[PDB]
Amino acid sequence: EVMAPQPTLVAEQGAMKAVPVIKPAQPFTPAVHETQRIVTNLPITTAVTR
Amino acid sequence: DPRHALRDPERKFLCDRTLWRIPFSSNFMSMGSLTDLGQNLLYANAAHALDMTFEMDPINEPTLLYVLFEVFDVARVHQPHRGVIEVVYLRTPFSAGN
Amino acid sequence: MTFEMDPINEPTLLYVLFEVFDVARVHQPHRGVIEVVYLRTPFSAGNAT
Amino acid sequence: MDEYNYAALAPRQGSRPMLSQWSGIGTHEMHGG
Amino acid sequence: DGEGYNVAQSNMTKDWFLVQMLANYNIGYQGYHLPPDYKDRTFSFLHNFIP
Repeated sequence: EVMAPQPTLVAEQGAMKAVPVIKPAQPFTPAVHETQRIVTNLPITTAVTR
Repeated sequence: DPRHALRDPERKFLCDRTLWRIPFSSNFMSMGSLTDLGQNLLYANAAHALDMTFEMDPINEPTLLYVLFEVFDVARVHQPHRGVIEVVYLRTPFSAGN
Repeated sequence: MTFEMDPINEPTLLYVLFEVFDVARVHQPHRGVIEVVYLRTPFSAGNAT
Repeated sequence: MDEYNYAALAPRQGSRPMLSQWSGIGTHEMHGG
Repeated sequence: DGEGYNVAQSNMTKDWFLVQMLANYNIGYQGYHLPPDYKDRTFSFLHNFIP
């Protein structure tokens, strides 16, 4: 099962209304974040917001 | 003294080791590196040309102006694989290519 | 890859050139704006997303 | 909690490691004057 | 100078003193107090302005 696509982010700051923006960094928390394989075949674990 | 000989003031100032600053801000304040101007549509979406004119005290020996336009000179260094080093340079207001 | 060649006294430099696939695409959206992208597939100076 | 973050690397102050604030990384010094 | 835009007790004009203080320390609008020591460095304005 292929990982579901992640939405791209574009924020606003000042008059600039379409700045490309990466997802904000958050410290890993088991309650909020969980480790899910990107591809089920081979283990490449990564954090997701459940 | 009572035997004084008249009077004629002349004032002057002596500023050393200082670059005269004219920030490109609407209120001349320094409230961010990406200034108030140079970011709105008026000055960041159209073409414009400067016609700066300097009036200054005369000096007998030849001199030269040192107008340095403050820009955004940034570099980004990427090291993908054990000895590969790739760097991106971008100077915004005065383009310097890639 | 290594090369051995005949020896000559004056210092010389090797000029091996890798035949990359260099192509540029030119797109001009509207009225005096020109934007291009470059791709040198084997040896590229690329950028992130 | 020391398994979910680099807390053993930071010097301790008893039982609580002395980590920096999250918005501490990064710097910006720039002026023409 | 007849109208009197000379600032402080030197030859410089008020509109240039305001700009220089604003550019360097952001003082002009809310008074003209002396900037703190850490803000006034060698490559500054009031560190070298000698009337």
